[PDB]
Amino acid sequence: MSQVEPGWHFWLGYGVDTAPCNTPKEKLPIRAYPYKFQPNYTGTPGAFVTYNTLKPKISAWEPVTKQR
Amino acid sequence: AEIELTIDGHKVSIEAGSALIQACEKAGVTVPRYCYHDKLAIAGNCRMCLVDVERAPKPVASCAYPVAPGMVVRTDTERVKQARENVMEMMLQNHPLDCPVCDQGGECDLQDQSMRYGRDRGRFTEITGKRSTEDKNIGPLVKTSMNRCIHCTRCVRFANDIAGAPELGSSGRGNDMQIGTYLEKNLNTELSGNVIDLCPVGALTNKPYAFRARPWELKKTESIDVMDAVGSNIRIDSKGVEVMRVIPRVHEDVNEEWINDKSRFACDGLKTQRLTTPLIRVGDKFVNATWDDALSTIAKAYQQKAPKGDEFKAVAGALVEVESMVALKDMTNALGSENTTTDTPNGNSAPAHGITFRSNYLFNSSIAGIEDADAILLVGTNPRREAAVMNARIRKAWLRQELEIASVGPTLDATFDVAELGNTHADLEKALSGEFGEVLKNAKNPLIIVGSGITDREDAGAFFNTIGKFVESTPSVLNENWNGYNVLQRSASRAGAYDIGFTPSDEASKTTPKMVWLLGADEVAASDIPADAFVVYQGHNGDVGAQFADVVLPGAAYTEKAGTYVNTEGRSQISRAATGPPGGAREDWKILRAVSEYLGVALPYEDAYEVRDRLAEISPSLVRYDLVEPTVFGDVAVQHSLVGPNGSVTPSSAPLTETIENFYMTDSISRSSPTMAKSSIAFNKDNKKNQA
Amino acid sequence: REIRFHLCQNGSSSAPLRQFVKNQIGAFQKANPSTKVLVREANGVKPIVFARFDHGHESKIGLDVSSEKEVAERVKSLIE
Amino acid sequence: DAYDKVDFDVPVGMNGDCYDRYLIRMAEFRQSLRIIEQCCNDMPAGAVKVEDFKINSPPRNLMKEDMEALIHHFLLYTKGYSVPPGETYTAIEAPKGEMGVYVVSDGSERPYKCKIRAPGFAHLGAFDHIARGHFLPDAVAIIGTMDLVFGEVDR
Amino acid sequence: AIIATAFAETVKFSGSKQELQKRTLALYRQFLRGAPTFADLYEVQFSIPTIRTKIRQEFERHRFVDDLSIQNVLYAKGHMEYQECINFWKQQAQFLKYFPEEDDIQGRHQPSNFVDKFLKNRA
Amino acid sequence: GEHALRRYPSGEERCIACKLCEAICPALAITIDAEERIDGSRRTTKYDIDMTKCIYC
Amino acid sequence: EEKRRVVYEPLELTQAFRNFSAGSTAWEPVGPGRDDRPDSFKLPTPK
Amino acid sequence: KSIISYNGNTIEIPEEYTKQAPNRDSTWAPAQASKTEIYKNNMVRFEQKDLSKQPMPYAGIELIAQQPVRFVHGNTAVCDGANHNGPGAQGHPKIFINVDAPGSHACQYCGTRYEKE
Ligand code: SF4
Ligand code: SF4
Ligand code: SF4
Ligand code: FES
Ligand SMILES: [Zn+2]
Repeated sequence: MSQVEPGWHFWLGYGVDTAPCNTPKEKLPIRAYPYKFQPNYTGTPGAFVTYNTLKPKISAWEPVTKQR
Repeated sequence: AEIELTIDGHKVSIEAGSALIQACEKAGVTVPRYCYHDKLAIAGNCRMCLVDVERAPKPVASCAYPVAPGMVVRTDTERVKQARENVMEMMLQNHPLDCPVCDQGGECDLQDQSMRYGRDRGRFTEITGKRSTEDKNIGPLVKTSMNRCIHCTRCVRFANDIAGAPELGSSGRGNDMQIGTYLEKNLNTELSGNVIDLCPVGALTNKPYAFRARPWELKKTESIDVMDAVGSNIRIDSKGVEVMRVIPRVHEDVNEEWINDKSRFACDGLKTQRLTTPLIRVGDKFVNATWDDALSTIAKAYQQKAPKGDEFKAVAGALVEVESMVALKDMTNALGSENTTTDTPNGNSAPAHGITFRSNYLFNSSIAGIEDADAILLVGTNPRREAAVMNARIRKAWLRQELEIASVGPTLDATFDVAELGNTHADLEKALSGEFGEVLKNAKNPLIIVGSGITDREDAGAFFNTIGKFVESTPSVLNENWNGYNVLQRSASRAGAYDIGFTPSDEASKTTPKMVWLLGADEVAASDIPADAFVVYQGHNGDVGAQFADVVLPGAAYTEKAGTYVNTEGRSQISRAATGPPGGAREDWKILRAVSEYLGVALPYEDAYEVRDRLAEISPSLVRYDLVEPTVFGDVAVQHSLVGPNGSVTPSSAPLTETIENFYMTDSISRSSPTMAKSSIAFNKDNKKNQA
Repeated sequence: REIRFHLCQNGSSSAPLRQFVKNQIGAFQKANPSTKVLVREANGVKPIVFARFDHGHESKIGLDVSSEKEVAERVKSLIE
Repeated sequence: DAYDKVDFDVPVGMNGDCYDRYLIRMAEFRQSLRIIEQCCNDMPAGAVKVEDFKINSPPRNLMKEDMEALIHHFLLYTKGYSVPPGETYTAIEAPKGEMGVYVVSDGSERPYKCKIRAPGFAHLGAFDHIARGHFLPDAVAIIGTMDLVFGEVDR
Repeated sequence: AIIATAFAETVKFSGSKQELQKRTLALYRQFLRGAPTFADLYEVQFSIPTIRTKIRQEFERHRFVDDLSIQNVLYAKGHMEYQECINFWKQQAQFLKYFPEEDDIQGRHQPSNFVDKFLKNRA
Repeated sequence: GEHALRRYPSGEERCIACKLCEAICPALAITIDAEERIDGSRRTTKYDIDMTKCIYC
Repeated sequence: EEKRRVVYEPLELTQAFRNFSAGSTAWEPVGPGRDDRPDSFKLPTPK
Repeated sequence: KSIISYNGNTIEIPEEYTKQAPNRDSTWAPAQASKTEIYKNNMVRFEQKDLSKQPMPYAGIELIAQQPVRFVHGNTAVCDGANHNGPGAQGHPKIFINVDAPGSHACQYCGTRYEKE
């Protein structure tokens, strides 16, 4: 499972009468970018890894000496 | 002279001639409002304090209805309960749908107010819609979305009357009314950011703290402001690691619920350039090192240099703890050298007046006494810059009563009316005997006010010797119940340091040291330091003081520690710690304890309470917190201030130049914070910051 | 080396010390220009002298004492 | 909840045995189906939430259009709704038994305290008054007809 | 639930300090008698007199309480922990709460002076 | 079931940090920091669900 | 692992707990409210 | 590419993944934490793992900048972002925009910039 396309995955679990090959294009969500379809890669080295999106809270001070 | 009346059965007595809304506050019956404020002029623009009054045809506003005897005040008339829903509904038909992007999410006074008394629905569903308002650029400090404004007038009355920048104003009728200069010019008064605590909606809000947190996430902590001579009673909003913002908690005497601008936006430097680990100089290069290795290098180079006396310079700074300087003085004089000097130029001696007789370095009238002030004169200072809260008190007094101000020295732009006299101590001495020897003798409760910048001048003592004669000569300025000699500091700590006895000797002023101790103290120069000197810095961020150093020590700033501070008034105040010291920083006096331990010095304490008892030993007025005592020694104190620098100081004709270079660039944090860099660039003679 | 003492600004049990610092400072500062005095007060204390020596070691005495010269006896004792 | 307005027989057993406690459960299917027959025929029309926007959310149709609905939609999801002080014990007939709840309102928006009376709590508490003398396979038939789901009893 | 468990007693509050003292003395005798049962039951690593020298010092912790009724709640808690340990009701993981210090010698750099507190800013 | 963040037509992140999702997640699975970005509009810096404790309310 | 059993160590969280009742109005915004006391059992006024 | 792993050792990821986005290489927040900081933080749990099958979620600041700036005949604009196909209430709520100042004005939810003409 989860090797199927989303707009089908709805219909496989019987969300819609009309499979996405027969839907009108008005119900197509218009997108301004291409699509990639990563199914799932659990255990595979393509597994998702996490990290905090933001930097540390307090930046340090860079050492800048001053010859007196 | 007082009036008793009835609010909702509750009989209550209040002083005559007052406002009804204060009687409702005194009775305990909570009445909502939008445009009443205590410290402001009264305008009935908000229409919220509607209330039922016997002998009244219509419900009237409680903010401007004056108190009359035999009054029956009802708040729960069904007409009034109708009226509050009505007015709320009328207000909420041009305020835009910005509740998830507006800054005051939980703090929208309007919003909590509209939950009790608001309608279920709102029948705005018109087609062509609400009004809308221009972006209205003002400055780099105050975020501005005037669409959310309701013209509650609370901004403009304040910046008019008390802040004294009359550039704000109401322009246009009806929905074409706006607030602000329609030049699109830069606002600046030296308490500029105080309007964003004041506009009850998020029309005016905080520009650097724009969207970073949100007032239910916050941990609040009541504490004390520093980098300000008044030490205002503030509240720290912190998420838990960083420091989000500061908001002035209310206090009657010291700030009357206002705060300095630089005090407001200072949290940026509190999180961006901090010392997080000890760095040891290699020779033109610092590397960070083990926290043992730094202090062991200190002990090792002490054994190398061996300052046996008058060669251990100990200097503290502007925002430094009283409790830390106790550890400092204990360490230096168990070490065997009282080379114990301030950061100020001409700080290498005693500050040309008595460390004795606290009156010599404090503010001897009350700050509350400035309401009772008559006619005063500044010397060598800009009290608009230094302690702008004081300037707020000055302008409030000058508007309220009839006063007379003189200004000797630098030509400043006050909010109020100054009267200049000269730019020479000879011009000063001419002015004392010119006309105000009569006026200050005439005046009932005057005072005389002195900035700390004259301590920079080596001719300070004769500068004292004139004024110290005059207080001695006039018994009106020097009576029992107040004392007219009043001095300020540039810091929140040099007053506390002068309580410590943080002064060098005449003998200690002579020898060039070998081992310089930096504790804060940013404004040293290469001239103030010897060549081969051991110059271990102890601070919180990276400034000039950390640039000259051999070893730096990350100490906590004013937020992270349980600080103790003394203002120029003399209030000993606790700074409750809002968070822990970040990275590898520690508290300052705890560092000095271990620095003692790697020498032969044994400090007799290890806790906070034992420090509190040692601090009680130095002065018991500093453990007895935040309670201002007067001085019973007026005349003896002024005379002993006279006798010391008597005659030996020969005053030159040096003009009384400005104490500081810029307001928004000082004290190692306004230089640390990028928001004060961009504040500094926008604020000198610019066409948007000009007047004409 | 230093010295300090503390009164209470209420007129009770520090009044001979109060008049001692009213008068004797102009003589004591000239008698000891090397060391340094300082005065503070805290709305009620016991009147007390703390002096620090040429080590950082300090000494103390509590001044429940009769007159100005009776203060000065304890002060002169406390210096040595 | 219009159990008044819906006709509904109730079964009552005879002995104190587990067989009545079985047969009543068999009967309540037959009863609660008759509930659904008298409900699906007579479902009315009207507002499904409460009428006002001051204890639950406004619908998402009109909160993007009305200024008033936003502040309710925000305060109910930051603060929540404010409750008058007091205390109640409301108990209703769970299919396990009488399930009660005893809430003590601060007057704030958090409940100052809230006890549950889980129904199987006293059922478990009444075990060894009933289970004396019986056999160990008989000590299983006694278990699941006092319905110890154990999500209830401790909490 | 007419009847109790094996060692459980009806709780009852002694009116005098002496009667409380009598009950506590009998209670320590009960712990001290049941102590070799515990090392069998909870399968512990160590020896019986270590159990006994803990049971002594735990009452040494509360020898110096003044009040009657605070010693009454203290006695009731002690009787309940006796009730737990005399049966299988605690398990050996929960039984070994009482010896944190015995099972592991602490580790390097237990902070004693100011400095060892300070170098790890009091742990 | 599992979560996702929608986007606008012509692709914009659609999440402002109103923090309501932080405010009423009764297991506190939501954690957000958010900053004013370059253009001045509010966007989320870090948006984080702890899906160990996302309770599917 | 080394004791081959579970141990009871004092508390350490990954995430510190965050209540949000710090945002709270002091006065309870519910009003006084009417009564339902019976006319028998409240006090008769004098006269 | 090669960034210092706190020890002088360099770690080497391709330039396809020293990116904030497939649409943008540069950061857009003050605390954005560029990927050059992130691999510098924990490459420890990134070794033996694929570089391709992480999100790279097509950041929005590039996509909003190439939408055409609309024009409004009158004074006050309205923004919803709602579709006219979807039978419901979608998009951001009905806020209004004053467009008077020289230059466009982004609707603070949808980011669409409007201009008075
Ligand atoms: S001030 Fe802002 S947060 Fe408060 S009700 Fe208005 S739009 Fe909402
Ligand atoms: S600028 Fe702000 S505080 Fe002043 S009247 Fe307008 S909304 Fe109110
Ligand atoms: S951050 Fe706020 S607007 Fe964004 S998804 Fe969460 S609750 Fe909704
Ligand atoms: S303050 Fe009373 S009406 Fe505005
Ligand atoms: Zn929009």
